[PDB]
Parts: sequence; C-alpha cells; structure tokens
Amino acid sequence: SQAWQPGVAMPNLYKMQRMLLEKCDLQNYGDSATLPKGIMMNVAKYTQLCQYLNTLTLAVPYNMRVIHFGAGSDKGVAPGTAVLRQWLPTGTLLVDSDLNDFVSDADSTLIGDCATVHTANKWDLIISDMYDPKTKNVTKENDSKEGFFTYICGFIQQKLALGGSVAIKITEHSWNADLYKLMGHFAWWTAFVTNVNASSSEAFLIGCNYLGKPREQIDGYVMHANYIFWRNTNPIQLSSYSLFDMSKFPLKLRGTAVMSLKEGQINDMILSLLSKGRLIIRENNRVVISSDVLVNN
Amino acid sequence: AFAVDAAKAYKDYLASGGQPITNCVKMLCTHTGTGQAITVTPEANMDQESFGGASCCLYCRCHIDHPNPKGFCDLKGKYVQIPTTCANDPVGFTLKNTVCTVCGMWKGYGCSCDQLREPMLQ
Ligand SMILES: C[S@@+](CC[C@H](N)C(=O)[O-])C[C@H]1O[C@@H](n2cnc3c(N)ncnc32)[C@H](O)[C@@H]1O
Ligand code: NA
Ligand code: NA
Ligand SMILES: [Zn+2]
Ligand SMILES: [Zn+2]
Repeated sequence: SQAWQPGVAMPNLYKMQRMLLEKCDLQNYGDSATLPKGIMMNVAKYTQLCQYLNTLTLAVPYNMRVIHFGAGSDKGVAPGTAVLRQWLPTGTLLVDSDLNDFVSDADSTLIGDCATVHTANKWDLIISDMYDPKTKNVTKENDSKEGFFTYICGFIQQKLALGGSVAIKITEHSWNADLYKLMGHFAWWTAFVTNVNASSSEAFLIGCNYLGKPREQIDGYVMHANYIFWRNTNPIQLSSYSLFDMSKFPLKLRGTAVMSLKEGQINDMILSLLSKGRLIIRENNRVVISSDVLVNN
Repeated sequence: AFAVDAAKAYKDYLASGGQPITNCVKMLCTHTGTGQAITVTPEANMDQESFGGASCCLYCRCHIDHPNPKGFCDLKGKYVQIPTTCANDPVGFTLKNTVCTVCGMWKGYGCSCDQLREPMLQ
C-alpha cells in the first residue's frame, strides 16, 4: 500500500508512452484525508512534498539558495514557506514571492507578478505553487498555459545552478508543454502527487539535478497526456498517515561542493557528479533580487 | 509624542470578547522538542504547539512597525512554542508573555529559574 508514503511518483513507464490527451477523471475525486487537528491543507501538502524530496539526490550546499514562487494565500500568511524553512537547514537562504501581499518567515519576500522578479544570482532549489484562480472560473480547451509558466521556464534556463532542482505545481488545466520539455534537462524527473491531496489533478513536476542541456527530447503535449493517463488509471488513496511521523523530516545538510566552472569546462565527469547530487555549479556572489514597480499616475 | 499602541488595543479587543487573530501557521512536529519559547526549528514538547513565528506576530500580521528602534522582529523566520491551553490565540500569548533571557523558556510556562533550590542529585 502507498497510504503510508508521503505520496506517489509517476512510474517511469508512463514517460515512454504516447497517450492522446483527454479529461482527467479521478475515481477518488471529492474524497478527503484526515488532517491532523488545526493543521492547514498547505502545511500537510508541503510536508509530504518535502518528505518525498528527502528520498531524492538533492544537492544541499552550505549557504544553500532557495526561491519559493506562489508562497502567498487568501489567508495573508505563508504556510508552505513555514514548512520549507522547517525542512531546510537553518543556514539556507529562503526568498519567497506572490502576486498579493502576505506575511512570511522567508529571509526576503517579493510582492508582484513573478514576471517582475529579477535576480543577478543562480539558485539551488526552485519551489513553485503558483496557480491562476481563473483556471477553474472558466474551463477552456486544455492547451499549454503561457502566463507564469513562461517566466518559470526562463528562470530555470537562466537562474538555476547546474545540479540544482525544482518542484513546480501543475494540475490538469495548469500546465505548460515547455516546462515538461525542460524536465528533460535534468538527470531525472517525475510528477509527484501528495497523498493528502490525491483527490486533485494537482502534481509537483520535480526536476532533480539540472544539467543545463537536454538528456532527453520530451514532447510536453504528449507528456501531459501521459500524466493524465496515469492519474485516470491508477487511483491514489487519500492519506495523511505520513504526517504523523516527523522524526526524519529535516533535509540532511550534505554540504555539497559549489564550483564556478565555465560552460567550456562541463565534461562527462562533471555531468556525472551533477547527476548524483554531489555538485553545484554557480558563482557565489552577494544574493541580490528585486521586484519591478510599475509607475503611473 | 503620539504613538499607536497596537499591543494594548489587541488586549482591550480580547477583553471585550473580540475573536482572536486566526490563520496562525501550526507546524507538524514530533512534540519531543526542548520546549523553548522561540527557536530556529519547531521545538514543541507534549504540552505545546509549534507555529511559524511571523504568523503569530501582531506587528507582522497587522502590518505595523515593530516596537523597537531597529524595527527587528523576534518571531519572523523562527518557530514559537505556545502552550496547548493557549494555542487558540498565539498572537495574544506572545504579546502577554516574556521569554526568560537565561533558559529561553516562557516565564510562568517552562522557566524554572525562580523555583526553590533542588537538593543535589547523583
Ligand atoms: C495555491 S495559492 C498558493 C498557496 C501557498 N503556496 C500556501 O503555502 O498556502 C497560488 C498562488 O499563486 C499566486 N500567483 C498566481 N499567478 C501568479 C503570478 N503570475 N505571479 C506570482 N504569483 C502568482 C496567487 O496569487 C496565489 O497566492
Ligand atoms: Na530548518
Ligand atoms: Na484554549
Ligand atoms: Zn513581527
Ligand atoms: Zn529561566
């Protein structure tokens, strides 16, 4: 049974299929997990995401840099950011961002469209929970979405350190073909479904160990159809069981090496170290970030 | 000389029957922690709940300046342990209570610095 796991990762065989897209129809739709007393759904969801990320080869350098997009909520607080700061080593730098103002435990918070966020530095881990509420207000033909996903694709290709990882929230309707294509630029990737929210088409697209080039050519439209086929045919039982054992929750501080190598020095030995979560390639300059202010009368 | 006294205003609001500030972020933890008041990671014991600090700070939540020259917050970016009997109003608890500068426990809720001398134990 997968009920005692934090969630379920899409089996590799689905990535090699060529499914036609169709509606995501979940058998366990409407169901609900038993949330521990006073625990918010997003604390439970991020806790299970972090419980699963613990099982991967994440690079965890000293002075690790983490950026969290879509960290705000209609509550005005940042539940996911509070979980990431609990999970990450105490010395890690955590910056979060959202379209709407919110109160956060992050080292720095940027308010505005993610398209307005600028940074001269590379990051070791990108977490995104961005989701447009208009995605359910009006249902449209399920094409690749090009709002904040275009920014995320650009941010991955320009501001993610080699060896870095990402967890980007998608749903049946909130997805992007270019983002699936970019999953082929990591040593490994998957679509992870938290057990507490298994009644939703939501998943986190996890790219583990960025290689800065494609190890596999992925057709994003076909890969999203493959993801839906998995969700439609292998029901996931709602479960909060993994939330009750927090003894091995903290991300282990591996102290992964950080080197500033040029693009012409990336050989097969380096790609091999990046692929094992044993190396981060980026400069270590002062972390500087900002959000544009649109000025008008 | 005028200065808004948010702390006093929240206490008077509570005394009048006002609904405590909600959506303080409670964390999942083992409840086998040190029990210290404000920590870098959740440290709740069996008689406490751990919350994200920023969500339990009146000044952070009301978008008001912190009552000190530097405007520094002692809760933001940390975890505050609240006794379970007071977990319904973490903002009110942090305002009405003081952390012991010696043991790091809440005064009257963990600090044993003022208890009679214990006989020595082998
Ligand atoms: C599901 S909510 C995030 C919940 C949050 N992660 C938590 O811990 O509760 C999705 C968020 O994405 C944000 N968002 C949507 N489009 C955005 C954009 N273009 N730029 C920045 N934030 C955006 C919304 O403002 C909203 O707060
Ligand atoms: Na931590
Ligand atoms: Na109570
Ligand atoms: Zn504060
Ligand atoms: Zn004391």
